[PDB]
Amino acid sequence: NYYNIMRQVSLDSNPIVLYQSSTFTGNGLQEFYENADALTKYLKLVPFFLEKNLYDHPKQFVIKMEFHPQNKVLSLDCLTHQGVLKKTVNLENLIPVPYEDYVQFCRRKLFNAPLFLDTEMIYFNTFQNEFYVFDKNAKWNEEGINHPELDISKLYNEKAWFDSLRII
Amino acid sequence: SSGNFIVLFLGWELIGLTSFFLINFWSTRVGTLKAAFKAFSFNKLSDLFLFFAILIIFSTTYNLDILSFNNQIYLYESYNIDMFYWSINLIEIISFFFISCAFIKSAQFGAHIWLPDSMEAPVPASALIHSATLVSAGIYLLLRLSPLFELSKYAYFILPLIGSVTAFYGGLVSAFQSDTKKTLAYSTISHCGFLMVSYSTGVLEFVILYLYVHGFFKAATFLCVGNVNRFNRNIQDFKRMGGFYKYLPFECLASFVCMINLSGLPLTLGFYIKHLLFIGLVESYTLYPLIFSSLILGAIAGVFYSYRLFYSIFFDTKKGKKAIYLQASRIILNSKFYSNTSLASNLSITFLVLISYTVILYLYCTTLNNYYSLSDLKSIYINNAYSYFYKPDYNFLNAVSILNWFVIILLISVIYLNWRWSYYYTKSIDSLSKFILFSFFFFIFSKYIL
Amino acid sequence: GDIRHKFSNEITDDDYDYQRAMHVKPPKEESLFQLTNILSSVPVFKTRFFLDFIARNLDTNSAVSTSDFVAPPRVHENSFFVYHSRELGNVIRKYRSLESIVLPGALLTFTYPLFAAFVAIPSYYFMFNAKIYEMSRRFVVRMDVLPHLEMISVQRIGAFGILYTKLHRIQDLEYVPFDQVKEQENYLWAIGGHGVDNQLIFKDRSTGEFFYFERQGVWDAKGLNHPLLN
Amino acid sequence: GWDRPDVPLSFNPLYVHKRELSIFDTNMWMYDQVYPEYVISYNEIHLVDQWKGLKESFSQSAYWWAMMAMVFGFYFINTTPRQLGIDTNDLKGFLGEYYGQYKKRSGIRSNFLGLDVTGENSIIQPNYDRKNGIRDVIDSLNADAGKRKLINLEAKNFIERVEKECEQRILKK
Amino acid sequence: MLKNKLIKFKFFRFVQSGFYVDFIFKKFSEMFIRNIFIYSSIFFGEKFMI
Amino acid sequence: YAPQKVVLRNEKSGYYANPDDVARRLIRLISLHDKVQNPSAITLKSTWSEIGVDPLSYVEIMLEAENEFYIELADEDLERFRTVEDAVEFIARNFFTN
Amino acid sequence: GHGAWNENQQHYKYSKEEIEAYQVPMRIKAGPCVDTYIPLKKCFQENPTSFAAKMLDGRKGKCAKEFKYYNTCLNHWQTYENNSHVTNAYWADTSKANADGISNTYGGSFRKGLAWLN
Amino acid sequence: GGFQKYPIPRYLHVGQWIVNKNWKWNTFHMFFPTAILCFMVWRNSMISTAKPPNYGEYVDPQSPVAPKAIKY
Ligand SMILES: CCCCCCCCCCCCCCCCCC(=O)OC[C@H](COP(=O)([O-])OCC(O)COP(=O)([O-])OC[C@@H](COC(=O)CCCCCCCCCCCCCCCCC)OC(=O)CCCCCCCCCCCCCCCCC)OC(=O)CCCCCCCCCCCCCCCCC
Ligand SMILES: CCCCCCCCCCCCCCCCCC(=O)OC[C@H](COP(=O)([O-])OCC(O)COP(=O)([O-])OC[C@@H](COC(=O)CCCCCCCCCCCCCCCCC)OC(=O)CCCCCCCCCCCCCCCCC)OC(=O)CCCCCCCCCCCCCCCCC
Ligand SMILES: CCCCCCCCCCCCCCCCCC(=O)OC[C@H](COP(=O)([O-])OCC(O)COP(=O)([O-])OC[C@@H](COC(=O)CCCCCCCCCCCCCCCCC)OC(=O)CCCCCCCCCCCCCCCCC)OC(=O)CCCCCCCCCCCCCCCCC
Ligand SMILES: CCCCCCCCCCCCCCCCCC(=O)OC[C@H](COP(=O)([O-])OCC[N+](C)(C)C)OC(=O)CCCCCCCCCCCCCCCCC
Ligand SMILES: CCCCCCCCCCCCCCCCCC(=O)OC[C@H](COP(=O)([O-])OCC[N+](C)(C)C)OC(=O)CCCCCCCCCCCCCCCCC
Ligand SMILES: CCCCCCCCCCCCCCCCCC(=O)OC[C@H](COP(=O)([O-])OCC[N+](C)(C)C)OC(=O)CCCCCCCCCCCCCCCCC
Ligand SMILES: CCCCCCCCCCCCCCCCCC(=O)OC[C@H](COP(=O)([O-])OCC[N+](C)(C)C)OC(=O)CCCCCCCCCCCCCCCCC
Ligand SMILES: CCCCCCCCCCCCCCCCCC(=O)OC[C@H](COP(=O)([O-])OCC[N+](C)(C)C)OC(=O)CCCCCCCCCCCCCCCCC
Ligand SMILES: CCCCCCCCCCCCCCCCCC(=O)OC[C@H](COP(=O)([O-])OCC[N+](C)(C)C)OC(=O)CCCCCCCCCCCCCCCCC
Repeated sequence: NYYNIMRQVSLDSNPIVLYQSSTFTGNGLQEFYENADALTKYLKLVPFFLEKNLYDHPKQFVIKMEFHPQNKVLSLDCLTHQGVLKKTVNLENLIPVPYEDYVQFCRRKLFNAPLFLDTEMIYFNTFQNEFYVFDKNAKWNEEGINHPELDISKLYNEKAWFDSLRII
Repeated sequence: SSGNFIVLFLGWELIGLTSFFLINFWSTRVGTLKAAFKAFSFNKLSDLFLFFAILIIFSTTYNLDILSFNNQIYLYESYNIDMFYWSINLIEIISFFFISCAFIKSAQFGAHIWLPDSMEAPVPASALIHSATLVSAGIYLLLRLSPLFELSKYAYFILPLIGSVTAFYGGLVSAFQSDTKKTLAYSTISHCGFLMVSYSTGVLEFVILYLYVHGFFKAATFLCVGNVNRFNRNIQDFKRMGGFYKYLPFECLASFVCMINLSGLPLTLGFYIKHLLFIGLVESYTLYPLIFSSLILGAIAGVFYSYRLFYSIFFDTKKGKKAIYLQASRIILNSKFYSNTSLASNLSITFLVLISYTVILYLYCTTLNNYYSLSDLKSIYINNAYSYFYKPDYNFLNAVSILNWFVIILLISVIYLNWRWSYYYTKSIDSLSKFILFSFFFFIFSKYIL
Repeated sequence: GDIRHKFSNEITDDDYDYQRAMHVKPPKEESLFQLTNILSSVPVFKTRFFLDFIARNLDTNSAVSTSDFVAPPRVHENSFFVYHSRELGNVIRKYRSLESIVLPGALLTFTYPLFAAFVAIPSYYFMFNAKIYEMSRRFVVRMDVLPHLEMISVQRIGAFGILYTKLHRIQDLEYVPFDQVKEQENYLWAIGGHGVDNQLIFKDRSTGEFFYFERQGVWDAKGLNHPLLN
Repeated sequence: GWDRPDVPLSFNPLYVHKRELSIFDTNMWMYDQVYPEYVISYNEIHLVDQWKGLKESFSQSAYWWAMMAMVFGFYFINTTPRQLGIDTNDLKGFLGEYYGQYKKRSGIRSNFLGLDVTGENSIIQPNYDRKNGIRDVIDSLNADAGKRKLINLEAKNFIERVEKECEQRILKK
Repeated sequence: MLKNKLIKFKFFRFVQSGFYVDFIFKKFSEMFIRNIFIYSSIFFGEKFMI
Repeated sequence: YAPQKVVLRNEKSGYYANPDDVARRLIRLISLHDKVQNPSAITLKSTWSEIGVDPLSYVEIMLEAENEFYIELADEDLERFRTVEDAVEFIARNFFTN
Repeated sequence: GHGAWNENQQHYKYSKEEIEAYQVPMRIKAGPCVDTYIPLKKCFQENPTSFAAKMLDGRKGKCAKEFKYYNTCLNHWQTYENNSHVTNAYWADTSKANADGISNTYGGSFRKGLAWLN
Repeated sequence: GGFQKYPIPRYLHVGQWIVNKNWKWNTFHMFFPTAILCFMVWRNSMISTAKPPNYGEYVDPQSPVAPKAIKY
């Protein structure tokens, strides 16, 4: 029996950028519209947003991810059919999932996904029962991801990672 | 295809003996011999009844020809036979012996005890015996000697009651069954009960249609479950079967089609047989309440067993031994020839389904069409049941809706009902709410707003 | 381990591509008739009219949760929240709301409302009442604590989706082990008790009313650690 | 992959007798040299004996009796009997022949050779003064057919009366 | 209806076993076989009467 | 085709399954258990008590071994087993279909 | 023309020998539509067609002229057999039917189901 | 799928896994003679076969073929 107890975390002063999508690098849906690559990727994601809405598939396309080691919280900028939204996640609630697990979570046959949706790097927030999907055409901060607080030696839990999400 | 009672009795004994051999195919085991001996004892009892009935017929009329007996029995209908201390009606006693042997060979209630044990035979033998070969001998007897039973008080009282009781019993036991062959056997018992009730209604065309539909689709389902059992290494219980849809793709879809047709479900070839049975059901019986309630329960029972069999075999969580899946999931096996079944088996099942569809359609056109083009049945008893098939009234049209909606609710239960915790519990309830509301709005638009 | 390459006439992934409809594999290429390809190719969807329609006429980002910590509005100026239900509460609300549309609509639309009621009655009593309705009646949408009263306010979904709050004294709350109720309500827990926690059932001794808490419900650490509840 | 040894002789295990074969159990055991078995298998052994089996069967079948009662009640308070019986156009036939046989009484006619023997002088004899058996069913079918014919005639009379009343109302204006 | 006894495994196995009809019939058949084919026919019949 | 000459049963090696694979799979299954601490210390000659398998943990491990190997082991045989050597020998020599 | 529903186009009544020749199933011979049935059977024999065509053709194609008479006779036969023309009237308005009894024999026992209280 | 093959004694005339090299000629010489025998049986039996009249035929009651009652 796992209970969703909230700890009332807050952001720190200087975050460390870990993820930065090469596309959508600009700020604002207006900038995405005016940029050629951003507009086409947004159109390709329109079915992704449609799946979010009508198929009740909890997922988010994540860009510009930052990390706060002082409080151990990830700040994610997510792109939705309406614009860019800011979300906060606790490392204790974040676990990795296979792409097939992400697909099988939804009971509706998802539309044929685009080729820029990174299938390997799909993560799952257990507190929100949600999926985070990153972009293949992106840049990862090696020094940021090699932070001690992000190490599996500290963030690893067999029961949570392997037995928490049993889709069947 | 027997021309006289002697040839009929010969064929009766021959089917009994050959069914015994098929059941006892595994001669090395004595456990199989017990089931074979059970079937043998019941068959010998049926042979006794049939022989005694034939002797009575020969003593009355100095003739064994089937046509002559059928065209003469009405003259002797008024006769009685002086037995030990009672004067029994001749027609009643002859029909009593015939119906007893027919019940024994059709596995009606009480005499059905051998059929579940006869599943020890290999699946092809089981399919052949349980589809249209061994369990339809009583139906053939009734159809061939119908002029006798039309003047039988005992037949009138016994055929509907026993048929409905057997239908209910077989349907419910099949629904609660966990083994594939046992489920099919109890479904066969239920359908034989329905055949008895159809003959009681007295529309030989409906009886023939029911027989054809049941035989074809029962055989096809038996073949599919045989492939499933062979893949599962002779374990016939689906408690050890799960996630077989990918390992047996053809079996999954073939079983889906065959089961939806077998279990009378809306918008399928097998719905009309039950519809016609309920159209023809008679209402002058003294035990009509029990008969009708048992018939309704047996008819609805089809959904549960079909759903359980299909879902548990194919799309349930993997419950079988790790070896069953691993031995077949090896990458080395990936090839254009890869399959867990036989290509000849798949082709045989496909052709059987196609031919069954075509033949059932031909029979439906012959009988249920506006222009009646069936050949003469050589019977002078007209039941009036076709009146409610040609010009049904509002009362009957709305009465059928009760059973239709009962089946609908049962389908909704077997689909949306949760028995185990899942990640999709809340979303399943939400989907049910969406379906209900959308159904209401769709009906509103279809009927009124267009 | 794979030896398909050793033969020229052996099956290929190009031959297996047709199974992607029935088999889940990561995308390889985009067909000309995919939704993504159509939207990215047809210049009509690039029009600012269509873009603005997408931006406005759909689910808003405002309602999207933005953190793992939630502080719902206080029920009372002096109370503090402890427990709240996220998804099962909304599902139950939407299900019970059907009684405000389907039921009057059924009465005014069905040719035989009595037939509909006669079908619904046994349906309710078997496989529906225990399935959803009793669980919803005992379901706790929200729980707050009023310290001045030393009471707990519990919000519940009523008929037609109406929400009502009731007060229960902390001194009248007890823990009911699941063993004492499993046999009494096996059917309820069999078909409808999966959403709520089996081992975290409480009841009010005075009123004899149960409290079911959603498994996927948010609890407040401060609320749990408050001395009143400990 | 592995080269398996030839199938074991152990697959069929020789059965060694350790108990006397009582003559009071003759043919009550399916004798075998590997896997002897009792002639009858009792899978439902959790029931100690048949009597407790009957008790359990009836106690559990009470539920099915209740289901049948509820289903019949639902159909009874929501349906009406249908019009069923022999076709009114075929009274001369199955129904006609049934009574024709008893009217003819041809089974008790004098012998053609002039022998003193006749009907009623055999174990199987004719009884044309009998009113049991299928007689009740035939009478019920005949009564139902007559009732349906009467209903049709009454409907015809009603339509004629309505036509006459309408004609008279038109004339009286 | 919050308490349903039909979902319990006792009723489930009762129905799955075909209402125990086969068990009851087999027990009665055993009684008939033992009494008629051995005690009454062989011993009382062959040993005593004959 | 079998030759027309008389051919006798060929008991190649008492093992009906690769004993090395059987032993490795059994050792992996044992290591999966929580009570087992050091998988390295486990050898075919190591007793259950010394490798750390309690009498009650033994029945759990043996049930999972039955599931893994697609066979049923009698209580008599399980109690007769005294070392991983005996366990793997019995499993390998067992004809999976009895 | 202007013939009753049982008479055929030619107003010809077939004899027993003719029925035996164009052998009619007992199911049809029992009813009153033998005269209208025989021409339809003769037309089908003259122009045999597949069962699929019979099912999919709503006017019986070539044999439509005879099928019209046969269908009218069949409708009347079945309606009079099941008394549906009176049962439907009672279902539509039981109160008015009792007021001007269409058939007291059926009216005295008719009782519409409580569920169908339109 | 099937059971593992095991040796069968040579002296014993049993059907366990019996395959014949000359099965083609054996089938050829077992099918056609059987067909001829059945053809002879069929043509012998056709002499005593009965069929009802055709579509356009009626049985004259006074013709010899029509059934005749016994004349005492
Ligand atoms: C001037 C231009 C005008 C354009 C007008 C356009 C109008 C569009 C109206 C659309 C109406 C809604 C359609 C919904 C379809 C999906 C339904 C569904 O799945 O729900 C059940 C769904 C569960 O089902 P599921 O399987 O789990 O769903 C998985 C996915 O949906 C994945 O689903 P799936 O892929 O498994 O199957 C879904 C499929 C369902 O499709 C069907 O079932 C239709 C099958 C075809 C019917 C054809 C009929 C007419 C032709 C008859 C034959 C003529 C023969 C002529 C002679 C031929 C001679 C050879 O969807 C379609 O209908 C596809 C369109 C049909 C394309 C092909 C048609 C034939 C073309 C000609 C032949 C060539 C074919 C290709 C080549 C073949 C090989 C050679 O339940 C839900 O939960 C539904 C939730 C709501 C979802 C809504 C998503 C869409 C939202 C759209 C919002 C509005 C957007 C407006 C944009 C406007 C821009 C301007
Ligand atoms: C002209 C008028 C003529 C009128 C004629 C009236 C004739 C009446 C004959 C009555 C015969 C009673 C025979 C009793 C035998 C008891 C044997 C015994 O000691 O067993 C021990 C055994 C318990 O020992 P155990 O070791 O604990 O058992 C282990 C089990 O595993 C443990 O099993 P479990 O715990 O797992 O589950 C077992 C469960 C099994 O589930 C059930 O029992 C529930 C469903 C029961 C359905 C009963 C049949 C439904 C009606 C069918 C009617 C068919 C004929 C009429 C058709 C008309 C069509 C138009 O039963 C229960 O535990 C619940 C107990 C309460 C059951 C209900 C008792 C009702 C008694 C009668 C009350 C009558 C009040 C009349 C007031 C009138 C005011 C004006 O008993 C049981 O297991 C329960 C047996 C229950 C039998 C109830 C039979 C009721 C029959 C009512 C007929 C009413 C006809 C009305 C006609 C009106 C016409 C106008
Ligand atoms: C692997 C899957 C396995 C299968 C899963 C299946 C899932 C579904 C399961 C349920 C499906 C049905 C199963 C069969 C019934 C089982 C019953 C049972 O086990 O209960 C045992 C239970 C006792 O054991 P327990 O330990 O308390 O059981 C726990 C409770 O179940 C716990 O209950 P609770 O505290 O939670 O509250 C619920 C309560 C309340 O629940 C309900 O009431 C459920 C809703 C019932 C609706 C019935 C509709 C019937 C259809 C027609 C009417 C439609 C409406 C039309 C409009 C209104 C009327 C115009 O439940 C009950 O009281 C028992 C349910 C009602 C059983 C009635 C059985 C038939 C009675 C006789 C026939 C009546 C029909 C007409 C007959 C006409 C002549 C042939 O209750 C019973 O005793 C059963 C009834 C015994 C009847 C005895 C004979 C009659 C008594 C004398 C009547 C005298 C009348 C005099 C009139 C005079 C006029 C002048
Ligand atoms: C023998 C006796 C037999 C008796 C049988 C009785 C059968 C009839 C039963 C009548 C039930 C009446 C239900 C009332 C529902 C409202 C109850 C309530 O207070 O809920 C407030 C609830 C909740 O109120 P609230 O105050 O909590 O919040 C307001 C709403 N939300 C939650 C969204 C903020 O509000 C509603 O649900 C409003 C519903 C309004 C519409 C109601 C009628 C819809 C159907 C119209 C007819 C059918 C469609 C026609 C289409 C025509 C198209 C051309
Ligand atoms: C009068 C008192 C209040 C009665 C409230 C109404 C009953 C309870 C709420 C029922 C909501 C579900 C309505 C579904 C309507 C589907 C279309 C339809 O047939 O409507 C007209 C028909 C009735 O309209 P009608 O009376 O004009 O139809 C002609 C009459 N018959 C059909 C009998 C020939 O709807 C029904 O029959 C509904 C029966 C009651 C259902 C009770 C709940 C069980 C079903 C669970 C919900 C999901 C069902 C999904 C069904 C999908 C299709 C099989
Ligand atoms: C009271 C009104 C008058 C009607 C009287 C009769 C009331 C309804 C009686 C229904 C009995 C159905 C028995 C089915 C047994 C299936 C057993 C089985 O296969 O295992 C369970 C299978 C599931 O098998 P499974 O393999 O998926 O899982 C089994 C899980 N365990 C073993 C734990 C239980 O199916 C079901 O669970 C569904 C049956 C239970 C729900 C029954 C709902 C009944 C709704 C009645 C609607 C009435 C509509 C109104 C009109 C009615 C009259 C015309
Ligand atoms: C007043 C009460 C009177 C009661 C009279 C009851 C008489 C009939 C009793 C039944 C048995 C009759 C003897 C035949 C025994 C056959 C045993 C057998 O073959 O074992 C196989 C089986 C045992 O096999 P099994 O079913 O246990 O297990 C095999 C199946 N597997 C492999 C799956 C385990 O026997 C039976 O099950 C019982 C068979 C009953 C049917 C017998 C048919 C013949 C009936 C003859 C009636 C003669 C009446 C004479 C006059 C009486 C006057 C009172
Ligand atoms: C190597 C050869 C292997 C064997 C190949 C055999 C291929 C058979 C293909 C068709 C089989 C399935 C037919 C459809 C299902 C039955 C339909 C039905 O009920 O009949 C309705 C219809 C009946 O006609 P109707 O239904 O259209 O209506 C007739 C209309 N009236 C009455 C007015 C005249 O029958 C068919 O369509 C079936 C085909 C006709 C019958 C053919 C029989 C002769 C076969 C000749 C070939 C012989 C090959 C020998 C090979 C020997 C090898 C050793
Ligand atoms: C003039 C017209 C035609 C004349 C032909 C007359 C034919 C007369 C009957 C001949 C029967 C031949 C039986 C041969 C059995 C050979 C052994 C065997 O099969 O394996 C035994 C098997 C295994 O045998 P095995 O493999 O150990 O040994 C085979 C080789 N031998 C025997 C030489 C060592 O053992 C059994 O389990 C016994 C099975 C017996 C099955 C008997 C079935 C017969 C079915 C016939 C149906 C006919 C229908 C008739 C319809 C019309 C009726 C009017």
